[PDB]
Amino acid sequence: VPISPIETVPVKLKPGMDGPKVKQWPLTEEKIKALVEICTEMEKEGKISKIGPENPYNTPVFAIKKKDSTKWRKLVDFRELNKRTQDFWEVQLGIPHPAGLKKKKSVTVLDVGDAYFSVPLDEDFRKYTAFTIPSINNETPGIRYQYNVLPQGWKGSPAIFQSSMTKILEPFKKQNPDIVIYQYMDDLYVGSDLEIGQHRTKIEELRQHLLRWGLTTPDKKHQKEPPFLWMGYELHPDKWTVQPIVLPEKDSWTVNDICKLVGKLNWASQIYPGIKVRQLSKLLRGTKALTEVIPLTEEAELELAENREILKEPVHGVYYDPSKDLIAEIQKQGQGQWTYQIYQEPFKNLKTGKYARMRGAHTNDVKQLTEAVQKITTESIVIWGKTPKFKLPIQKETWETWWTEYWQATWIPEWEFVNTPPLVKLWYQLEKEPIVGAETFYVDGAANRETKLGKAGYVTNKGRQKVVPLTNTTNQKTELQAIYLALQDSGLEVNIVTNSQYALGIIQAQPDKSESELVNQIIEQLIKKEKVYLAWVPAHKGIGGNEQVDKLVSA
Amino acid sequence: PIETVPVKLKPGMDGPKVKQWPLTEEKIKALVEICTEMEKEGKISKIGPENPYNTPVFAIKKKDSTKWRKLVDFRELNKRTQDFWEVQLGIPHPAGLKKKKSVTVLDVGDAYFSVPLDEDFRKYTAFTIPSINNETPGIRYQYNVLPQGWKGSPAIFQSSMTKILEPFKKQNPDIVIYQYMDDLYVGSDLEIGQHRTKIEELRQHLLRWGLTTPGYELHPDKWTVQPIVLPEKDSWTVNDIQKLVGKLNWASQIYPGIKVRQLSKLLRGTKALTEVIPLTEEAELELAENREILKEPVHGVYYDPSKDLIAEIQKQGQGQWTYQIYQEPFKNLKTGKYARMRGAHTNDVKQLTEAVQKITTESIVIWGKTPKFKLPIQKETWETWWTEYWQATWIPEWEFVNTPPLVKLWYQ
RNA sequence: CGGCGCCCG
RNA sequence: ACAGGGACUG
DNA sequence: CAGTCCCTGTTCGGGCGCC
Ligand SMILES: Cc1ccnc2c1NC(=O)c1cccnc1N2C1CC1
Ligand SMILES: [Mn+2]
Repeated sequence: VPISPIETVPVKLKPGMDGPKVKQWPLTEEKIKALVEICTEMEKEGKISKIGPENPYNTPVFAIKKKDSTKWRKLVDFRELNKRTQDFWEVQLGIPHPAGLKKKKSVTVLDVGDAYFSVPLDEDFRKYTAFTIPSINNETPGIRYQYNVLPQGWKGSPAIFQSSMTKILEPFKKQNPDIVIYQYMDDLYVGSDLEIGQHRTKIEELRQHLLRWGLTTPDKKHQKEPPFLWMGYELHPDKWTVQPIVLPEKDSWTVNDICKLVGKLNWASQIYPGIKVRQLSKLLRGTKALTEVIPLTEEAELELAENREILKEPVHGVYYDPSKDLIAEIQKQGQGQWTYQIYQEPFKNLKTGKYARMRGAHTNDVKQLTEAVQKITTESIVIWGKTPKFKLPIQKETWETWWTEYWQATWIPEWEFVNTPPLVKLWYQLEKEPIVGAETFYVDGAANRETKLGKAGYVTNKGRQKVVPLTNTTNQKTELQAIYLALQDSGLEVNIVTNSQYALGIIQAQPDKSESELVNQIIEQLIKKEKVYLAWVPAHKGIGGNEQVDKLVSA
Repeated sequence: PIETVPVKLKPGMDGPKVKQWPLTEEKIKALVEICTEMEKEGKISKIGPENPYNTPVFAIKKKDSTKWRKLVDFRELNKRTQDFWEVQLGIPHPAGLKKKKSVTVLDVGDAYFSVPLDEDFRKYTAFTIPSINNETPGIRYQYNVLPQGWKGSPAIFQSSMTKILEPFKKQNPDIVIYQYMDDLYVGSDLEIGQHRTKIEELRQHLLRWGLTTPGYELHPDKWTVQPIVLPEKDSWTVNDIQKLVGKLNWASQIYPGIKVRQLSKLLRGTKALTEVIPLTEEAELELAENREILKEPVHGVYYDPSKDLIAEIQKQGQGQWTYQIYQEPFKNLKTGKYARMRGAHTNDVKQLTEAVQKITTESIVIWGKTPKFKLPIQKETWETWWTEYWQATWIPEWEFVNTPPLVKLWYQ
């Protein structure tokens, strides 16, 4: 007889599959003689057993190394068993962000020892565990055994651990409503607004409750260690910060340097306000090798500079005070880049961040703002579970005009205007109705698919005509091109009539920036003009002076 | 201790592994208090990591209600139980339900908590109550009883339902009663006073047979269809003739007897848009004959039960929305318009959420089926707030669309 | 070896 | 990598 | 009809930021 610590969680196998039988795979020759002994230890503790006949099971060994150890950590490879083992609902959905934590007066960390080997494996599944690994080099053929607990590198070790531990904690917690716990791996962090000593009262009383379940809590445990260092974070009960960031000063610039660079800037951007990656990010476009050589442009360096000066002075985040409102304010940073700060009390920030993503082939500041506002709302719901007060560089009339004209359903939640320049504006509007006393340019364009060759032009009510030959082009590009001409050759006020569904779709969505130089130019001409009217008439319907410019360019 | 109707994921497909989306703290409180109380009632119970299945859940308050109703998005499960409900047991859809002067919708879903569920199936109803900021892990449950909003729940309860109702149908034969998922549709030509009385009465029926029921009226006899109509003009600019002609070209995709010939000829030279061109008589008559073909129905558009319905919504501006229901292009089963819905003039997503609900509703009263939406919205916008404005116990299917406005010409 | 988050086909 | 829409091929 | 492309916008295989 062995003994029985804590409730076991049933595990099946993907129906119609069975335990593995495998040949060994290389692992370093020196440390493994040690486990021959360590194995006998486990025999006595209940973490191992053996039987001769019943196991058609064998597993190899493949491992991962960790820095900062005063002792070596053993491993075994169940990968064949793994692939053959039922799936679980993973318990780690990702991790809480510091800015979502409430400030807690007292916060301690107990690190659970022998955590994975402290959890009973499912009785009947125990069978599938049998394994073998080289003695020192090797001499005689060998022997084998079975596992009584959660094995290293097994899938359920993490799932079942997390759940069992949680299951254990539930009754302490129900008995202690005003404590606050969080579990990451084998470490537990506990915190309260109670007084420092009675807090330590419950800290021992809990090391008690864990012991009552066979869970070890050493005294290497620290009330005196905080800040706790966790995943790039430094956490004190009063204030949090990113762990110190080292920005490369290298004279030599390879694309992998710029990569690590960018990732680092964004990670800084969660806390240090106003980080810009745009120009550094332009270098990265369409490169074959991660080891290639790239020079830095002047803009990207003036930016890298401003950023280095951002990192110069230190910074810290506050924590969330659920009693008080959440405020998120976005300032337009230009080049389709955006920044935001979320604070409650002014100038004490919970966090910052960037939204730079240029979304779409042609876009504008209203669309893009709407996007930043959505990103932030989503993030806010993840962390604080609520939506912020918006402080937005946009007049309530700017915005109203946009969302109310636009064909898509679009919305920003409750928000208030902040008059911080540059302010977001609509750079042109298309008229909703034809313009009296403007020339009417009937415009068309066509190209030939085979030759990729073509022409763009127009006819007007005034007799004015034009046709321009174009090389290496498409039907679409010519229809944009003809509308363009009609913009160029027209007065301040002009009516433009086009037959292209494509072109009309772009312009009518009022882009202020585009990937396409021709659209940028169209946009530019558009801003200059006092009034524009875009009209659509079906092709080859024998329309208007539309049949005429269609003839003119199809020739 | 009563039987349990075994249930099966139609052959080949696994249980829903679909992920739980992040919730507001508000809604997480309401869900926690509802599941702990419902666990206490043994409707649901806690589960472990051995059940690797999930259905997403959130919560809503029904229209005009300050009490929180839990809502599970069982769409994925319903897709994976489907052959079971559709192929095994069919439910005839009353064609008269739509003709009734009033139709009330009562939420009977609570009754579903009576019947047990096949112990072998329960592992597929697994749903996570999320935690804010991932401070705790999820509280995972699974449904012990017949889970609200799964298509099997209204299916399996069919016998019992037809039973409890048989007294009323027998006493009131002229009253039409239809059932779609967690909702029950009841309608009659009675004057509203006595209708509401017959409704309170039916409420009693299900009340004494052991059910609780936390206005709902619809007026299907009043539902109007929006036909396409060409403008009435005193005097015509060129531009008018052009937009007219373009529209005519579309309608001619729908009604084939349309001709643009004489209006096109009206456009003959290269003319200023705003110049005023008089209507020739031959054209005046082609146009009036067109205004005619547009008062007709469309030959050969009829509902085919086997086909999925598809519903398209266009945003027309200024609180207006147009919609069209069809199973196949250009053969439209219904066209319509909504205005001054909640959110009008301030929040588009709200209005749209409303439109999707009203449309699904007419769709259920008429064909007994929820439509597939094409939503004139960005995917992400929609996911964020659609979860915020939802008052219905069901969830239609949707996909996201971009059609800068030339079909916006479904209304002047 | 993975999870989580961005950038390129 | 996948889909929707346009337009041209007899 | 299918069968061609031209243009545009969300899922998966490369690599950096955090374990
Ligand atoms: C790393 C971590 C993750 C999640 N929560 C906590 C912690 N540890 C803390 O440093 C912490 C700090 C301040 C307040 N709560 C904290 N806690 C909460 C549990 C009391
Ligand atoms: Mn053309």
